[PDB]
Amino acid sequence: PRLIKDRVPTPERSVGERVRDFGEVNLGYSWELALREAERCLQCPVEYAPCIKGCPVHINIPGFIKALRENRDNPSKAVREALRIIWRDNTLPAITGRVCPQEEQCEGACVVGKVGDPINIGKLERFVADYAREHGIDDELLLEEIKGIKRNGKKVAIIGAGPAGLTCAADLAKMGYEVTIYEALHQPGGVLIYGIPEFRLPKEIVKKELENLRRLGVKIETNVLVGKTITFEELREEYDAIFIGTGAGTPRIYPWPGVNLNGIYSANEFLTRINLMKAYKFPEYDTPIKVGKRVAVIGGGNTAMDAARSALRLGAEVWILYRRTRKEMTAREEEIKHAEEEGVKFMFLVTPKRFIGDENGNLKAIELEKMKLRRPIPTGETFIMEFDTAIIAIGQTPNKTFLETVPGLKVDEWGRIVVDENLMTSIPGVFAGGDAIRGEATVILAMGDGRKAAKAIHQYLSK
Amino acid sequence: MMFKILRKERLAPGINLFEIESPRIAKHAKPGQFVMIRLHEKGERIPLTIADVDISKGSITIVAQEVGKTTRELGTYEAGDYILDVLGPLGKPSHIDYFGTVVMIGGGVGVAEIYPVAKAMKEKGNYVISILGFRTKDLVFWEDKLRSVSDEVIVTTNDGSYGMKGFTTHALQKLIEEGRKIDLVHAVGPAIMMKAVAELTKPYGIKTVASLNPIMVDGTGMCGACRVTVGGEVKFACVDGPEFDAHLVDWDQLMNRLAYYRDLEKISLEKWERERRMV
Ligand SMILES: Cc1cc2nc3c(=O)[nH]c(=O)nc-3n(C[C@H](O)[C@H](O)[C@H](O)COP(=O)(O)OP(=O)(O)OC[C@H]3O[C@@H](n4cnc5c(N)ncnc54)[C@H](O)[C@@H]3O)c2cc1C
Ligand SMILES: Cc1cc2nc3c(=O)[nH]c(=O)nc-3n(C[C@H](O)[C@H](O)[C@H](O)COP(=O)(O)OP(=O)(O)OC[C@H]3O[C@@H](n4cnc5c(N)ncnc54)[C@H](O)[C@@H]3O)c2cc1C
Ligand code: SF4
Ligand code: SF4
Ligand code: FES
Ligand SMILES: [Mg+2]
Repeated sequence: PRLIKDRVPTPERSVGERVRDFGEVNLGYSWELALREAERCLQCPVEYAPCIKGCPVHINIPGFIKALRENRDNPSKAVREALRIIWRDNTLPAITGRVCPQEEQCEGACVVGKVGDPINIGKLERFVADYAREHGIDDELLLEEIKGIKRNGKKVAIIGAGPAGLTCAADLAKMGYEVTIYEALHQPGGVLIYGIPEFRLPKEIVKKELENLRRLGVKIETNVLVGKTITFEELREEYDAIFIGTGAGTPRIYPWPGVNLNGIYSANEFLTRINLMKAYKFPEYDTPIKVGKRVAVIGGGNTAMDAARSALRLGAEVWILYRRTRKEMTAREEEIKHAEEEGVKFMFLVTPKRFIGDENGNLKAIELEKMKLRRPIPTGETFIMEFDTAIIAIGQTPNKTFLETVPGLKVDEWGRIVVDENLMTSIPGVFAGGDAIRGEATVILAMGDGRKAAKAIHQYLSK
Repeated sequence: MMFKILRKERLAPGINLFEIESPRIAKHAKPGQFVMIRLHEKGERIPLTIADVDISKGSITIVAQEVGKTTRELGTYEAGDYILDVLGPLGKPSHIDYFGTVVMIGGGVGVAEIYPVAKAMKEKGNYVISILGFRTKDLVFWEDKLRSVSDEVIVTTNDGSYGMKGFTTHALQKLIEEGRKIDLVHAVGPAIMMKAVAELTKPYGIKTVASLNPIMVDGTGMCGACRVTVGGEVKFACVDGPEFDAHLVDWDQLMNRLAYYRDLEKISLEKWERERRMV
C-alpha cells in the first residue's frame, strides 16, 4: 500500500499562555482532524496487526479506527461504534489515550512509524472517549450495560481507588456483585487525582468514572485506611472476596546528607499539595506550597516531569537533574518535549552527593557527582550548584506498613504482593493487581489487571 | 458523606473540644493515635490527637488549640456542623507496659493529648505523675480529668498565677533533685517544650518518649512531609511514630521544618480575618 507518512497534528495551547495555569496543554483532535488521521491507517488484519500486539490489553485498534472511517458522515454513530469496540478491552480510554507511553506500546509497533509518523493511536482513542463524553454517547453505552446487570447477592471489597480498583469495581458491578471501594485519601482516583497534574489529565475525566461507578451502584468509602480504620480480618468476615489495589505510593528517598533541609520535597508531597490540595490556588485554597527562585528536580521519569512543569508554573527556574542520559529517561516522550518547550532545563549524568543548607536550615545548594557510562558510575568529579528548592523524583514503592499488617499475605522483597495466574494472593479469595503487584508501572496495566481480577473473582465465587 | 459534630465544649480560651461521630475510628483507636481532618472543600488537612473515645456513642474526641487559620475556623464550628473528612486512627499506638513510675508531661493542648496515655499507663499498674504546663491560670483545663487517671498531679503556670510557678521542666527538675524514682518520661506539647524535657533528662539517663508534631499532609506514609531524623536515620512520623525516643530526635531540625511556612500561614490567617471584618 501507499503510506501517508506525516501525522495530522493535534493543536496545543501556546507556551506563553499555558505556563500561567494548570489547564490541559494538548487540545486533542476535532472530528475532521481525527477522521483524516484515521484515514492514514493501513488496516492491518486483526490477527497480526502489530499495534494490537503492542497495546498491553490488545485493543482492536484497526477495528475502532475502521468504525470511524465507515461512518464519515455520522460522527455520533462513528464514535459510539468505536467506543463500543474500545470498551471491549479498556475501561479508561480518555485516560490511556492521554498518558500511555505509546512510543513503547501501540504506536511504537505501528508499521507507518517505520517510514514516517506512526498512526496517532492514543490521540484517536482519546478523541473517541472525549467526543463520547461531551455528547452523552458513553452514557448511552453504559446504560445499555446497566440494563443487563443481574444481581447475584454477593459482596466484594476493593482496597484502593486508583485505576486498578476503579476498573475492577466497575467490571464486578456489571457482573452483578455488590461492590464497596475503600480509599484512604479524601477523594478517589489514586495517582490519577493526586499525582498526574491537570495540565495533562483534567480532573473531569476521573470524575466521569466516579459518576459511572455511582450509576453502576458501586459504593465508595473515602477516609478509610484499611489496616487501621477497618482491619483486613473485618473485611474478610464481611465480604465474599477482596481485591487489593493499593498501588506503590511510598517515596524512594536515598540517604543523602541534608535531605531534611527546608525546601526539599518528595515528588509525592509536592504533587499532592499541588494536585489534590490545589496549593497553586493558595490562598483561595488553604494548603500552602513554597518554591524558591531555582528548583532542582532529581530524576527522569513522568513523576520528575510533572514536578518540574508544576514548579515552573509556580514561577521558578527549573532544572531536571538526571543520573543517566537523555535517551534513558523514562518519562513519556511527548511530555519531555512539552517540558523543553515550557523552559525546563536539563542536566544529565549527575546525581546528588549532599544537600547544603544555610543557618536557618534552608536549602542553598546541591553538591553533584558527575557520572559516566550498563549502569552509570561516578567520575570522581563533583561541583556545587545553587538551588532554593529540590524535588526528589527517583521512584515510588509499595507501603510495607500496610502490607505487613495483612495476616497471611505473601509479599516479595520489593513490597510486591505475590499472585498466581488468576491474580490470587496467598489468601484464598483475596486478589491483587496494578502497582501493588508490579511496582510502579502504567495506568493501562493497572486497568488491565483490574479487569482480569474481576473475571478471576467471578470464577472463584461461581465455582 | 461527612463526620457530624456531636458536641462542642470550650475548655479554655482558644482550646476547643469536639466530640465527633465516627464509629469505625472509635472502635479501633488506641492511646497515642491521631486523625487527619479537613473542614471543607477548600481546606487543608491537619493532624489532631484522639484525646478520648466513647464506643457506646461511636464517637471520638479531639481538642484543637486556636493557632492559625484552620484551627481558628474549626473553633467557630458548632454541634450539628460537619467535618468534611476525618481519617483515623493514625500512627502507632503508645507503647504501654509496666515501667514503674511514669511521669506524663503535657504542655498546653498537650494536656488533652496525654490523657488517654496517662489512663492506659495507670490501667497497666504504673505509678503515674502528671505534670501539666500552662502559660497562665485562665488556660488551665482538665486538671480533675488528669487527676482521675494519675497518682499525683503537678500544675504549673509560667507566671505563677496558679499552681507551681515556672515551666513543666521546673517541676520535673524538682522531682529529679528530690531523688524521686522515675522510670519513664512521656512528653507531649510544643516542640520547644519537648526538646527542653529531653535535654533535662538526657544527663540522668531517664528513658524519655516524645510525641512529635511535624507538618503532615496525607498522614499515611505517602510523602515524607512529616519526616524527622531519629538516631541519624530518616523516619516518617505519621507511620513510624509519632512517638520516638526523645534523646535520639534532631530537635533543631524538627523546629526548623515546622517554621517553614510561617509567612504563608500568616497570609492565610490575615485573609480570613480581613474577609470577616464587616458585620
Ligand atoms: C507522578 C506520576 C506520573 C505518572 N504518569 C504516568 C503516565 O503518564 N502514564 C502512565 O501510564 N503511568 C503513569 N504513572 C504510573 C501510574 O499512575 C500507575 O501505574 C497507576 O496509577 C497504578 O494504579 P493503581 O490503582 O494500581 O495504584 P494507585 O493508583 O496508587 O492506587 C492506590 C490508591 O488506593 C489508595 N490506597 C492505597 N493503600 C491503601 C490502604 N492501605 N487502604 C486504603 N486505601 C489505600 C490510595 O488512596 C491510592 O490512591 C505515573 C505515576 C506517578 C506517581
Ligand atoms: C501527630 C500530631 C498530632 C497533633 N495533635 C494536636 C492536638 O491534639 N491538638 C492541637 O491543638 N494540635 C495538634 N497538633 C498540631 C496541629 O496539627 C497544628 O497546630 C495545626 O496544623 C495548625 O494549623 P493552623 O492552620 O490552625 O495554623 P497554621 O498557621 O497552619 O500553623 C501554625 C503552627 O502549626 C504548625 N503546623 C502548620 N501546619 C501543620 C500541619 N499540616 N501539620 C502539623 N503541624 C502544622 C506549624 O509548626 C505552625 O507553627 C498535632 C500535630 C501533629 C503532627
Ligand atoms: S491503551 Fe495505551 S496502548 Fe492500548 S491503545 Fe490506547 S494508548 Fe495505545
Ligand atoms: S499498525 Fe499502524 S497501520 Fe497497521 S493497523 Fe495498527 S495502526 Fe493501522
Ligand atoms: S504526612 Fe505524608 S508521609 Fe507522614
Ligand atoms: Mg494551616
